[PDB]
Order: sequence, then structure tokens, then C-alpha cells
Amino acid sequence: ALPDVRDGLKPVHRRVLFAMDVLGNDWNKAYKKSARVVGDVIGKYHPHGDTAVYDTIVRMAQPFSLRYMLVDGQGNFGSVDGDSAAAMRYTEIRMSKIAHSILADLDKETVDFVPNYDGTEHIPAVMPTRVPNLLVNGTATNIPPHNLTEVINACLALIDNSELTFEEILEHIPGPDFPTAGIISGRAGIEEAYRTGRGKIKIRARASIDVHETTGKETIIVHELPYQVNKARLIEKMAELVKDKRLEGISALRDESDKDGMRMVIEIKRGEVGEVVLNNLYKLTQMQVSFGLNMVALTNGQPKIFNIKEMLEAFVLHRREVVTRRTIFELRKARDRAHILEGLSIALANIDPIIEMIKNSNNRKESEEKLISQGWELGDAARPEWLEPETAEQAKAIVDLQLYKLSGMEHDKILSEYKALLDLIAELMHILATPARLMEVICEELVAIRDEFGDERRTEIT
Amino acid sequence: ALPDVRDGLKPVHRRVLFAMDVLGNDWNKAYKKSARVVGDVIGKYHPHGDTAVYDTIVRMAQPFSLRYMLVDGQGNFGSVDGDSAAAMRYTEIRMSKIAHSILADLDKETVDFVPNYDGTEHIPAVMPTRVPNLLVNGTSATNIPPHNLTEVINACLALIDNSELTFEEILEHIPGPDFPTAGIISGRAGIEEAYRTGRGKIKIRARASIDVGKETIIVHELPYQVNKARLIEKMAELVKDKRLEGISALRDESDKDGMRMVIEIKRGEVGEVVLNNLYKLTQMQVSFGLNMVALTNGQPKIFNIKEMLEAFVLHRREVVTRRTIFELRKARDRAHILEGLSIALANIDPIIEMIKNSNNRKESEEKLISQGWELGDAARPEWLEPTAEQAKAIVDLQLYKLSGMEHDKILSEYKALLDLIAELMHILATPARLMEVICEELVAIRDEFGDERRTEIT
Repeated sequence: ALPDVRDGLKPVHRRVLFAMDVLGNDWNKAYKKSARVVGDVIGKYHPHGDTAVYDTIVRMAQPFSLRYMLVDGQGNFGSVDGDSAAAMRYTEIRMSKIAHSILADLDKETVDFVPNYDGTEHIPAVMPTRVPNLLVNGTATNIPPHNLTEVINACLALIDNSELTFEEILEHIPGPDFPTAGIISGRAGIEEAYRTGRGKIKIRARASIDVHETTGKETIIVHELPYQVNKARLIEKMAELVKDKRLEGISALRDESDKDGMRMVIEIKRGEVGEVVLNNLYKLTQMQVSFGLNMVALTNGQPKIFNIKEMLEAFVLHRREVVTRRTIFELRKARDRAHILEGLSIALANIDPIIEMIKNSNNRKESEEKLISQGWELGDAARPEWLEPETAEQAKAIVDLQLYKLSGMEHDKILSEYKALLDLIAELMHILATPARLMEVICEELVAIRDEFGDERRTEIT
Repeated sequence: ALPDVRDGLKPVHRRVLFAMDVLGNDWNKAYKKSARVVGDVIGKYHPHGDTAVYDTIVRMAQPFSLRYMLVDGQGNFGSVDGDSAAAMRYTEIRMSKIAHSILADLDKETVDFVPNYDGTEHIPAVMPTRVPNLLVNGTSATNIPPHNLTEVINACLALIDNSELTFEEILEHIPGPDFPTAGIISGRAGIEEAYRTGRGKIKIRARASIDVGKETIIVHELPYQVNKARLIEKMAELVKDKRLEGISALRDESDKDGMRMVIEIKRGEVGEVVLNNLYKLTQMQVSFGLNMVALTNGQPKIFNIKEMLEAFVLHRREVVTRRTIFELRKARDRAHILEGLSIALANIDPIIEMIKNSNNRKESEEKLISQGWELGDAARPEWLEPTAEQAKAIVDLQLYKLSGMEHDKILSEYKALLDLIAELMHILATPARLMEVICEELVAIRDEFGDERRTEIT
């Protein structure tokens, strides 16, 4: 499968995340065992028995895999050395802070829900992301990760001026940014893939030469490797090139890497040239690789090659749709709550005669009719739309009202809210009526996420 | 692992049934996909990418596996011919009726719960089973064969009327196992040795008839646990290598409604002798080693049948006593709220006024427990001095409850709850009255689930 261009996810990815959201498996709350989440996924959404689900969980918690993890996990989840994560019975998991911004407003009829494999539960067909995840974590296809700050910037620049040229896009996004860092060098390959959808670049490892102060001996220290390069396979390919005399000048190889940092160690035979050895390392091993940017995603059920402006367009169109649906929904809800409070405020303004008719009725069904059949004394854009020019719904709210509601501040609470709901409806319609207030809301959301999640660039571009 | 001697279940058995009960997968309601149950078990009570769980589920639903099925399934769950079940995403499940009887009163603090693999969830250590599942459904080391529910229940009634019940008297109610697959047992000594000791060996024959024109052997039922497909092919190998006598042909004409293995006899050469070399060279006859072991306080143990009935009845003594303690305590509290609700009513209009005249709910309450109203013993909760709680039930009572017949139902319930706590006391104080309730229960499952003996003992 291919991921959706709007939220950047594949079906299994959403099923996992939605499951964690339904479980209250939040970033503030206590970690839950991975098994638990795998259980609800298999149970309600991916009825299979594989390790697709677990692998998906594992992949989303690896900092060397995602430029912005979606899963905050504790325990053994593998390494750049390619070792495996421990069993689902032994890893703890929970959503990451940024993952919630991808699920924001799921409860406000923002995206279409579909039925699950048996028709007893439903799943969003797409996430209401405030984050341009597809570009940011990257993803036939081969889209590399990017920097959240740069992408939001392009997004803002794009809302302020839709005629944005590719050249301007590049001032904002100079190129990819891997979680793994490194150095990109294929500068025209970047623009190539941005205007076209297809390009090829060179990713190089970061390395420095130390000179031992007393022996003058040289050592090369590899700090950063290119995206996806297995560190241990790389030291093996290196040991080999030394064995076959295909790589001269090295007297010793060691990994001294940590849970805290990478430290590959390549000793330089006395007299040989550090720089030259480094240059030969870059020609014979995965110290250097090619990356083919081939940017395909599903737009409206179909594979498509995208240029970078289109990717930015898709994300922004999707934000217009989610914010619009969100506001439609909030306005319907506010009118329904306003209608019930109103019905309770005249009820509370004459609570004593209201007391009988409850006394004089022989069941609850019939109590109510004495309220829809007699007409009450007292003491518009806020009317629900399902509401006829003249109800049962209100009487349910009175007849089912708790005795303690007559209390002084309760009364005052059910009418400040009522009153506050009338400002809400007013505010809500401005936003829907006015294209500008709406884009303004979208712009504050983008600035908000850029503020909370924006970070430095990691990969250097030469 | 071994099964608990009280409910006859192993941890996963119990973990699976508890999941279905919690999930509302009742014998009554719509079938759920097995995968919904499997996933719940794995995530909440048994974290393994095994098939132990799905496997536990399929076995519980095979009429040929269990004498009294614990799961009612729809879809392909295998067959006596050895087919696999269909995948868990295609098969449907629900607890069988008798299953609710093994779980009855898990809601009334009858059994000790316990932490699951992490904290976060709790699960029963045993089921409050009104069914002696250990014997009735048996267990597979350990190797306890199934038995007839009607026979075991009677062995229990008898044990209740006389705890000096002899082994000899037990044999009259339970002459031996009763497999879901019928068949014929031979060798009574094995049965008596095993019942008295915990270890015995018996022989289990298929039931076949010989039709007398030549002769043909018709097999109607096979010994327990033998695969029909493996068997016919075994017979075919024997006749093809000429290691087995006068058989002109063999067909399996078994269908949805019953078994019919047919073996035709060459021409004379007599079927009574072919049947015999057939019992001797194939799974037409198999032997069964009774080894009745189970846990009791942890720790395996070899049990004699009397000890098994004693364990089950004793467990019923504990469950019912606790269930009654719970009901009594629960009925005192409920009755204490309804008596209040009744004094708030028929003294209402004034009550209205208090909540009226208060800037809060906590203060409405306080002026309920700072008044003595007007009106209009062994039924009182034990934390009650000679009420605040009753007034929480007032302050939060819904307006429509001041209605004519809502008014009559809190009063009716009150009264009816007074007779129930009285009955509840009679049972807790009188040992004999408690044993009556147990007998009433055994008779009840026996009348609903007891059935005809299937296996013949010779």
C-alpha cells in the first residue's frame, strides 16, 4: 500500500494510532504494555496475527527511523545495528505529544469514518492532522523526512501568497533533513526532485580527524551515518576492505557507540594520511550512499507523483476542510445546547407550578406532555435548524433535571452558560461566513505547532 | 499447567471465558468474531503471538472435543477428520448456555480476583461454577476423561445427604466415563481402580454392526480423540500391503447427520474375525490411562473421585455463603436509600425550599443533615448509627420521580427488599438452609443440562 498524501499514513498506521487514542493511551498518562495496543488493533481493526501491527508500533518509536516519532516508547526497540525490538510483552508504549496533533478534533466530525472488518466499529479514513506528516516523516515511493520548522514556514508563505514559486519554496526548504543527520551534497538533485517528483542526492557521514597530542597519530571518528545505514554491517564491510588490502592506511577498527552517541573509531597507521583514508572510506563503503527521491502518495484513491508545491497544497487544502467541518459541527452543538438551557431557564424561572403535573401524572412519559400541551410563561440565529416555528426535547431536559439544580449558583450556572453560548454561536458564524477569519484560524494553528514542535536542522546541505 | 480441581480450568481457559463474559459475548446475543475475543485475551490477560488462545477457543467449541461445550460457534471449527479451524477473522463465537453457569455470580464477590501480567487489570483465580466441570468435561501430565452431567450431579446430591458415601455407592451413580463421541468401554476394574486411586487403564472400542449376499462392517461411532480420516487411510494401508485379511472395499460415507464407515467382506471369510483384527491393529480400539491430577491451593495432587466431588461441593459451600453475605449487605444499603427517598417524598414541597435557599450542592446536603424531618431494625446497614448518604440520594433525585407511579415504585422496592433481607438472614444462620440452596441449584442444572448416557460400559 501507499500512504495518503494528506496525513501521510498507511491504513495500519491509523488503525494503530486510532486504537491508542480510543484507549486513552495518551502522552501524559502511564505507559501501557505494547501487547495491550496490539490486542485492540487485532481485535477491532486489523484481524490478522502478523507482526505488521507490532512492527508498525516498533518503527514509530525509533528515533533513527522517524524525524518526529509518533510513539513514545520505553524498552528495547532495536538499533541502527539492526537488532530487533524485544517481545510485545516487554515494551511499554504511549502516544507522543506530536501524535495528538495528528489526531486533534477526531471527535468533531472532521474526517470520514468507515466501517471495520465486521461492521461493529468505525475508523477514520484519514487523520485531521495539524502536522504535515507526509513530508515531515517521509514515507512505489521514497519520500525523505523534512524539517518541521521549514515545512510550516513554506506552508505559511504559501497561504500568504498562493502564487509561491518553486524557487521561493527552496529558500524555506533547502532540502531533506534526516533524523540520522549527516551531509547532503547533491544540491541540484534537490531542486530536481522538488519541481519534478524525481531526483537523486548524495548523503555523506559526518567524521572528524583527531591527532593524539603526543604521538601525532591520527584517528578518524565517525559521528553521523547516512539514513538507513546499518552501523554494524558497515564496520564489517570496512574490516573486509582492509583484509583484502582494498583499503590501505588503517591499523584498527572499533565501535564505541552509545545509548548516548555514535563513536566509530578508525585508527590511522603511523605516517599515512588521515584525509586520504577518509576520502577512500567515502568511495568504497556506505559511508556514502545515493537516495532516490520518488514522491508518490494516494490523493483521491489514486497513486500520483507530486511536486513539492502540490504536497504543500494538499496539506493546506486538508486543513481548510477539517477546520470548516469542525466549525460546522461546533455551531450545530452550540445551538442544541443553547436550546436545552433556554428550555431550562424559563423552567427555573417558574419552578413551583412545574413541580406538580409531575405529582399528578402516573408515569414519566405522560408527565412531559403536560409541558408540551400547556403553554409556558416567562421570566433568532440560535435556534437549531431541526426546530419548527413553535418541545419534547426540552421537557426531557426538565423532567430529567436533578433536584439539586434549583440551588442558587446552579441556576446562575445554567444561564451564564446559556448566555455564553450565544457569544459562541455569533463567533462561530463569522468564522464560517468569512474565508479570511478561517485562514486566520489555520495560520494560528500552524504557528502553534511550529512553536511547540519546531526544532533545528540536523543534516548539513553542501 | 494443570486445571484447578474446583472449576476444571487452566489459566488460558479461564482467561478466555472471563474475556467473553466481560465483553458481553452471551449465549443470548449476537455472535462476535473470534478475532475480537482473541485480541482481548492477548492484550489484557495473555500476551503471546501464540495460537494457544485461538486453539483454546476452537477446542471449547467442538462437539467431538467436549462432553458439554463451553463455546457456541458459527463457522468452520474443524472436524473428527482433523481439518483445521478457519482463521479467527472468519469464525464467529459466543458463550454457550452452560458456560454462564460456570461463571454465575462472579459479580457478587464469590471468588478471589488477581492481577493480570502487569497491574492495570484484575482476573478471577477460579470460577464460581455451579457445574462440576473437572469431571464433566475432563482434562488432558493429567488425563481425566469426560463424564455424564446427570450422573455426577446425582453423585453430589447423594454426597450431601451422606458424607460417608462409599466408593461402591458412587459407582452406582457414576459407573464410568461418558465420552462426547459415544463408544464402548470394557474393563470395569480399571474404572474402579482409577476411581479409588487416581490411576487406572481402560479400553475404548468403536461400535460397529455386522450386516448379513455377503457381509459388511458398519462403524457408527469411534473411540474418543481418534481421527476418522487418519483411520480409514490406516485401514487402506493395511489391506494394500496385505497385512489385513478379507476386505473387498472401504468407503467413508459419514455426513452432517452421522458417521457411517463401511468395510465390505470379500466372500464369506467372516466379519466377526475381521472386526477383531481390526480392533487389534487400528485405532478402532485404543487404551486410556486415567491419571487424575489437579491443583488445590497450588500444588498438584492425585485425587480419588470422592475427593473430587468433595472439592466441588466444598467450593459450592464457600461460593454460596459469600454470595449470600454480599446480597444481604447490598440489600441493606439499597433499602436504606429507598426509605430515605420515601421520607423526602410525602415531605417534598418543604424539601424543595432548602436546595432553593442554597448557593451550592454541598450546602444543600448540609441542610438535610442539619434538620430532623417528619415521617408519613435488622434491615439497616452496619455502618449506620442508631442520613447523609440518603440525602445524596435526594439532592440528586430527578424531577420526574415526584410522579404518581415513580412514587409507588420506590415504595414497592423498599417493602420487597425487607422480605429479601429477612430470607437472606435465614440462609446465612442455618447451615442446613444453605445446603438446601445448593441442592436446589444442582437439581436446576441437572434439569436443564443433564442428558442421556452416550458411552456403553461392559
